[PDB]
Amino acid sequence: MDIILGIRVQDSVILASSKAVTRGISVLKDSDDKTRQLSPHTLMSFAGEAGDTVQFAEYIQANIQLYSIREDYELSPQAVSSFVRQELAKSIRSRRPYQVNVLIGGYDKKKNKPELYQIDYLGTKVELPYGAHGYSGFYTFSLLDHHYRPDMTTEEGLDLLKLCVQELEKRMPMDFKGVIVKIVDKDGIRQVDDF
Amino acid sequence: TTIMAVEFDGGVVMGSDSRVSAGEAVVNRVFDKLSPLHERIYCALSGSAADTQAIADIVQYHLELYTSQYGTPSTETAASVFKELCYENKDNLTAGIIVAGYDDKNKGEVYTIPLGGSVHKLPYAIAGSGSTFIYGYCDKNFRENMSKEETVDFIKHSLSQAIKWDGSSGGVIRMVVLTAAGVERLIFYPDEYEQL
Amino acid sequence: TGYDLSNSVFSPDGRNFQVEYAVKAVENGTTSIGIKCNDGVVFAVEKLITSKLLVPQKNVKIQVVDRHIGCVYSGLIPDGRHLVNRGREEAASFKKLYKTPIPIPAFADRLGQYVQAHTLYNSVRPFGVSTIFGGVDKNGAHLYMLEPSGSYWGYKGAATGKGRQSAKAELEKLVDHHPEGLSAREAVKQAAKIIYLAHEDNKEKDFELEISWCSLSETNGLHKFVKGDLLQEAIDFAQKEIN
Amino acid sequence: SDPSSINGGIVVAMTGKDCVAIACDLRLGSQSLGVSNKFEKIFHYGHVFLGITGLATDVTTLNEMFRYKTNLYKLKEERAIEPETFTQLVSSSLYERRFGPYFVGPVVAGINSKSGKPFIAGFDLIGCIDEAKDFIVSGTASDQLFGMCESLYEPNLEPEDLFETISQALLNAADRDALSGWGAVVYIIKKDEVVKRYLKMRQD
Amino acid sequence: GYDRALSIFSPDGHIFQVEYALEAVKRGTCAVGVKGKNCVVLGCERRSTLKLQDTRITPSKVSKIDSHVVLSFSGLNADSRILIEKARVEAQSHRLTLEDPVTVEYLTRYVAGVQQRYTQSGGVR
Amino acid sequence: GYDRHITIFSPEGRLYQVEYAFKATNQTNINSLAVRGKDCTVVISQKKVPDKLLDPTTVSYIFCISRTIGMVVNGPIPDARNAALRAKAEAAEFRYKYGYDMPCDVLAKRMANLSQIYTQRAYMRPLGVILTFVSVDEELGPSIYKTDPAGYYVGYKATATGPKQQEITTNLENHFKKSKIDHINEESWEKVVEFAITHMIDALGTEFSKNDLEVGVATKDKFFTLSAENIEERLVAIAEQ
Amino acid sequence: TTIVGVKFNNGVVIAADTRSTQGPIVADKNCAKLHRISPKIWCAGAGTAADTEAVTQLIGSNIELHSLYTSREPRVVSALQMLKQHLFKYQGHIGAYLIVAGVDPTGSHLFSIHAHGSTDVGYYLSLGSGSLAAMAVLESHWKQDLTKEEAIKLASDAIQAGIWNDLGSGSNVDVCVMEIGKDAEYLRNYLTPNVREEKQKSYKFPRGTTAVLKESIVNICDIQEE
Amino acid sequence: GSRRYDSRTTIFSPEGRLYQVEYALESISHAGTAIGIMASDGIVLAAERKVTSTLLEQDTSTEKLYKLNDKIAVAVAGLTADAEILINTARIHAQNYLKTYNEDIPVEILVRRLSDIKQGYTQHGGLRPFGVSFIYAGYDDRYGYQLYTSNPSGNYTGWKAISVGANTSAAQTLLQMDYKDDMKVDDAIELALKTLSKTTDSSALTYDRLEFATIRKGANDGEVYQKIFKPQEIKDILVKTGIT
Amino acid sequence: MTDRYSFSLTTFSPSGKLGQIDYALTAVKQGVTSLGIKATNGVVIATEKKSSSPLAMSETLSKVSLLTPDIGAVYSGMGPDYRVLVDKSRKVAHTSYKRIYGEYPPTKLLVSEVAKIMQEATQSGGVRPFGVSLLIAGHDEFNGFSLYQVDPSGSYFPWKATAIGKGSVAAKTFLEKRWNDELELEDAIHIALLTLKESVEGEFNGDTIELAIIGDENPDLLGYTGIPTDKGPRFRKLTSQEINDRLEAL
Ligand SMILES: [Cl-]
Ligand SMILES: [Cl-]
Ligand SMILES: [Cl-]
Ligand SMILES: [Mg+2]
Ligand SMILES: [Mg+2]
Ligand SMILES: [Mg+2]
Repeated sequence: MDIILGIRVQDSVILASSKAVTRGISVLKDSDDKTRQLSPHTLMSFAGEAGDTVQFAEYIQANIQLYSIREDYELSPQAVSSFVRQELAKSIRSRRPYQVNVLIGGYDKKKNKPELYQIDYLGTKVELPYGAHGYSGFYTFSLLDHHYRPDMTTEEGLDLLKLCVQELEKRMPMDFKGVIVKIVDKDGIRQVDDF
Repeated sequence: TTIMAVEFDGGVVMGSDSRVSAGEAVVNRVFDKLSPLHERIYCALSGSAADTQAIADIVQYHLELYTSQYGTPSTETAASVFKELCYENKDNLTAGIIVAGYDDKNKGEVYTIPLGGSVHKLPYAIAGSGSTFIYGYCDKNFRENMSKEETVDFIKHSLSQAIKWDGSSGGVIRMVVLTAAGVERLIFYPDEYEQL
Repeated sequence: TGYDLSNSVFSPDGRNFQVEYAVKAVENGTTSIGIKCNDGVVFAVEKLITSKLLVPQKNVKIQVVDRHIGCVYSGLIPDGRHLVNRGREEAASFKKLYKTPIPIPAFADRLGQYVQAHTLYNSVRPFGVSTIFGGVDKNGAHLYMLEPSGSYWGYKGAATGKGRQSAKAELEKLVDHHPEGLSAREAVKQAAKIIYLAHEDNKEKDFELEISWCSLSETNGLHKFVKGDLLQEAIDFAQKEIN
Repeated sequence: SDPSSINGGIVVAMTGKDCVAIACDLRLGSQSLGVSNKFEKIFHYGHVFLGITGLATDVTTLNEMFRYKTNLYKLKEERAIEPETFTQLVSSSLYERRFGPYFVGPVVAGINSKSGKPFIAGFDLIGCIDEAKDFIVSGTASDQLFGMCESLYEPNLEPEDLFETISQALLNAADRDALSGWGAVVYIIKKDEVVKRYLKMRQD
Repeated sequence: GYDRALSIFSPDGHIFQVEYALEAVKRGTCAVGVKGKNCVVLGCERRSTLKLQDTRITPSKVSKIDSHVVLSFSGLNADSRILIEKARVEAQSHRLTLEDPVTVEYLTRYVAGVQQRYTQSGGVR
Repeated sequence: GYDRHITIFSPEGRLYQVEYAFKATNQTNINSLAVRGKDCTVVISQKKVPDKLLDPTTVSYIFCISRTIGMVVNGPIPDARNAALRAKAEAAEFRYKYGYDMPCDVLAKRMANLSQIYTQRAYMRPLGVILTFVSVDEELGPSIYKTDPAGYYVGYKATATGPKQQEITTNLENHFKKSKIDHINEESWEKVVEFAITHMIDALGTEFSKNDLEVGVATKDKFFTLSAENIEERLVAIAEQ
Repeated sequence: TTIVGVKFNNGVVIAADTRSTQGPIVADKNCAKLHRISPKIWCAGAGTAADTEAVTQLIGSNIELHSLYTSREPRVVSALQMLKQHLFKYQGHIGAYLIVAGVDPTGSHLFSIHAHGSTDVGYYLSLGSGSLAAMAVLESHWKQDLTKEEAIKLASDAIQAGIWNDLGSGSNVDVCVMEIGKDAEYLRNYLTPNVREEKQKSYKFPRGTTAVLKESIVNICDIQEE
Repeated sequence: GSRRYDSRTTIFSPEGRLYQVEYALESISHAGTAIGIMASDGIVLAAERKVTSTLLEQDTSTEKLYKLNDKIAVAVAGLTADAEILINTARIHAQNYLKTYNEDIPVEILVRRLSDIKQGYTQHGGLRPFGVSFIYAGYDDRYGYQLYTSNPSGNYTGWKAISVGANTSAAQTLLQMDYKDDMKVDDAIELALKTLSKTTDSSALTYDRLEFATIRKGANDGEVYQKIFKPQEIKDILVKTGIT
Repeated sequence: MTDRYSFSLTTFSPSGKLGQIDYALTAVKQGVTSLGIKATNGVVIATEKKSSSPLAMSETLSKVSLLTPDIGAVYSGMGPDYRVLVDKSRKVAHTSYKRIYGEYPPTKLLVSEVAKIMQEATQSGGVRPFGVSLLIAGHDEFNGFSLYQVDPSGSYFPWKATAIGKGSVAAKTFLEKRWNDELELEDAIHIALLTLKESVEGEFNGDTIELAIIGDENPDLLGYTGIPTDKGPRFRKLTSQEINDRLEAL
């Protein structure tokens, strides 16, 4: 499937997601943003079966936006991840399960801490310093295991992420047409427009 | 399984072997395959033990509830209730049923309900795995208006042969005699019928 | 008071007034009778000719159930039809499961339980008909009459409608004068006379006589309508007796 | 493909003298890929401890379900659930999904607060209870754990001796399973104190 | 299910249950709306019969339906919550399907539709 | 005053619809009696055929529920047959589910539970009938269990129902006060029927012909009703001593 | 699994082995396969262990309610009818194979039932992987008019055949004796001919053998006062 | 048909009032008084059991104060049976929220849901409303210590101090007189008991006629503790405050 | 057909009274007296077997019923309403507890379930309340011995001792004078028989009185031996002879 990486540094979470959308023979698009803002300080990247990915992401987004209005309050990243896990855990024993894997990068404004949650289509949740889905981990985790330090700056996090993407572009057979990078911190969500 | 019902002067006689098999293993060698639904209406069961026992229980219940309201059911009525269950559920059932009963107006009657869930009224019927070996014998030897003794000998000799050749059949030959006098149970042991 | 405003409500007497009011609709209706003969039953009904514009012999009132049961009723004709429609469903399901055509006593209870069910709730209205029915089964001839309450019994003779008192008196004479029994052909003649005698309570308008019969010897135990020569013979016998 | 051996991991529970021990590895994986070295498989509802192996999504779901149920139990009963009762709840809960079951190997451990009797129990994925006096094993290295526990175990071990036995049983069993290891935790449970120890083991 | 027709016409062509619902509104605390050239203001009366009230947590009279639309009311407080909840769900449903937040007119038309439905449905006031 | 129309409590804590259903019970103007022998249970009921047009063979308030259980009804025939059909369905279903014949007292309880529901649920009216269930139970022996529109039931040594139940009850009471036993110490059911008829004659102060009575007899493994000629043989034996 | 039922003069005896196996691995060396439907109606289960246990508790529960409703001690033919109608409805998807035995006011009864909903009746029955080993012993030694002490011995002899000759069976023998007009006596581990021999060595470790990273006290208590 | 016997529980009066809600409130006005007082460092729940007996087992008895979870408790005024139906629903909602979000339900979200259920019985179904008024004492990490009330109408409001049941008019005047914002739990305990003591229809206020509960951060460090007072503990606080 | 009564038949009157519950309590008041007394080592529940006719076999009518092996129930009011409640109480003990936890419910929670069924008949569509008050005596491991009263409203209260029905007011005053926290079971039975004699007019003997206890485990009444942990039911119904023996020491 498509590559979605995540790395939690000192004061922010960084989500990198491929831009390619391939339908069998042809690459239909090379600028696809595989992410949805769930709340001002929570971002979710996704990869899986065509159609199901966006349908699930927008469904979650709608539910978190509904809660935000009802209570006039932003749910903690932990609370949002738990809600998403339950929805995927419910989905696997459904008539037609969502084949969707997600990373949830959020900044908890109460604890003043960045948080990264990795949830697969089964509803398998784990909190990680850095995560991936599909084959992305196989190429990148050896580099992250070596270089990652919990007191890394955002700039150091982006540099380690560039080394991860470079290794993917070298050894992965598929052309994923680069990655859109987004940072989640105390000030909210912004996109790195040059990568 | 070897089972058969025969129409005679006095009424009707039902006969069966007593073997229940699971592959090559004889699970029970003295099983009673002749089950009463009413006082003078009996059924012989072939195919799935689970399916046949389940249906027999329901028919017994239907004839009991019938009797409470409308009095004694005809043998035809009993056969009809079986056919209804077997025909409507033919996709989920493996049951071959002979129904033998005695009215005082209709006297002795025999009905067979094969796999399909069709009904056939016959002077005599044979069913079960062993029946295939005695189609020749039964056709040559059956007469209409036999005595009780003649009919017992005909069934004893018939099931004897079917037990001899069929591995799925064996044990004792149980028989039920339905007449105006009432219900008589007969049993015949290997040492008796093997030397025929 | 207010006990008579709702169906299924017991009055301080222990009565269901709504059922007793349904009987008034029955008593308002035309006369219908039944006669149990040696080997079967005869049914007859009074049909009031409201206008010359009514097509003779077309507005048939007596109904068949299965092929061996006849049904006639007095009161609200639609309620009678609704009951016969149910009777036909009951007779159909019985024969489907048990093969044999429904016995008359068995069929009597099927109507009885259904009519009784319409006295259990305030969400339904009792039947505004008394039904006379019967036929031939394996145990011979049976005649039944079924009131709005769900009450029914077996009868030698039965009558209902506006001229029931007159009819009953005539039926009682036949029972006394014929202990050995009445023949099917005699019963048809007697049925014609009793309807003509019972028409004195409905003497304003002239009427049309309708007869049916089930007999083991005469109809092979099937329900048939008395037509042509046999009907005219019965009308002639009836007209001779009133004069 | 086999749901019970996608994520991997093991749980073992033993009885000692006036004490019980329950232990688990910390690995969560996607078949060959190691994903997490902090995935604890032992939970507790009051003084009753529940270890769950098998499909990780079901491990999390059942923990949330038994927390839910034991919290309602306490509000209504006005007392903490006991190991014997909780065992019957786990069995009931698993079997009501008879034809769509949770792919798990649960293990109950705890001391009855009134009798003071040490209690352990194991279940198959549809809730058949295994109430062994000695030890219960579960997970992708259950064969290895059976082998270790059968030789190492002796009855009436003191809490600090039982720790060594269950620790060596888990470690050496995990080191002969590809889908187990990446750290280990051991709970030593007495009537009114519970100690939790993280073991140092090879990280391959 | 309870199917009783509570909202019905009277001989003079009035639906009393709808008119008696307006009498509940008359009793409710005063709400006012004034739109300027580049703003709208919603003023709301708080009856001072209730002091020792915790104003932090007490349900406020003006509710956000979305980030751009607000709803105030007069009448039964419990009834208002059901209309606010339905409106908030429809606002997020609109964003999900039309990929655009509701217009003020559309949100009004929806809430007004819910209120109408409860004037000719069985077993509801 | 709609607390009198449906089965809800009056200010006195009474159900008037239940009380009025009890009054409907005596609408037929028929008296029934049930007694127990050593080996049998006998039930006798008055038979009144007022119309000469009726077929007297079809006029009956005694029902054969199962092979073992008999039932006599005090109340209108529609409600009687409603209760009869349900009792027959319940007895048949019981045998199918639990693999043994439904006991007399268990059927009595089941019909009583059904009657209780009609006293609590508003949409269902009570049945205006008192059901007397008789059998020779394979565990308890000769058994009389009676149900009423209130949903009440109890076992009886003997019992009477109808307009003149008190006269029959007191008569039976006085006999069992003498004998100091819970049954009629008699071998044959014939003589237990002769006792039942004799004590009804004494209590009502009326003579009976063969067509004025209706008799049901419960023995081990069957309940049956007597023909007019079987009752005549009984009446002859009473007159000859 | 080896399970047998044997009829005798004044009652019925049921026996079973004590081994539960996950394929070739032995999960419980002293399992209890003798389940109670009602005080004097005991049954033993082969097939899916969860199914046999579950199906006996459900029918056992409904039997207790039926007993209270009818004011009568429960009958074996009731348990039988309820088991077969349940199992048949599920078309063998509930893998419960049971030997049902007991005493009631009717007398002493012995039935078997298979997962699909068929039932068997006999004076001696066997069930499970070791049924052929057990049935060999029963067919060799069974006679009419057995005494209670002969029936226990025959039933026990038939289980032993299973224990020794069938790999699916092993360990001890459980027995339950249901005699007419008496309390059913459950004899847990009636025979124990498979006690593990003393090991050559003690594997008790010196204290401090295991490497530890962190210790911490776990709070199993509720939130405290003050 | 059936229409004849329908009371029509969910209709407006000509004045625009809900008959059954107004009559249910009349019922609650005869129930034992319940008081909630919110302080800076905790909440107090005090409630009066209705004319008891000497043979009532008090130590195992509960009619007034119920636990919804570890952070939220309720004081009941009205039909005890009706209350238990709603309490069991609230307990399930609190566990549903904890399962979904892996966080304890905020106090207001629980109060709104129970209040929405009550509302439903006034607008549809044709059933009688719940003859119950609740005082919710709860804590969460957003608003801290919170007091709410809900009544059969399904309307809920927040309070610093509030009463429900009998003599609320007299009770609310006494609370409004003596309550201050900088008040502490130990002071609030005294106010709650002094108010009941003056408003009670009984001759004297004793331990056997009271149910008492406190929600304190008087739990060792950064956590909250619920304390349902035992009969002997109510007797001790009555002597301490100088009422007996 | 269909049950078209989907609306409450119990509603608040202008005075705040639930008429049908009040009237149900009036039906209970007319009912025959039943009482319960809790001792240190057991509980006793008793009532009069008011035989409708002497021909009637009053043994076949059970006013005191076993709900679980350790819980018993007696009533005052409408007998039929009690009988169906006992059938529902026995079933709910299994469906909503035993089939989940593999053990019988504690007294307070079964009482809670019976209370819920009686509350619903007070609010549910097209039904009247139950015209009974129940006295439920039971034992469980963690709560010990307990006695509960359940009213038509669904309200339940725990009692040391109490009486309901005809002569409850007088009976409760009699129990207040005699009850202490040091009573043995035999002492509670003695007080139960003294209290019940006051409210009985005619015959007073073992055949006219129905009395059951929740006391020690009865291994003789278990029906099987072999399992040490299973020691038998704590509920036991006293025989006609056992009552008459204690009426000589009265
Ligand atoms: Cl009949
Ligand atoms: Cl029932
Ligand atoms: Cl097998
Ligand atoms: Mg390893
Ligand atoms: Mg590795
Ligand atoms: Mg009613």
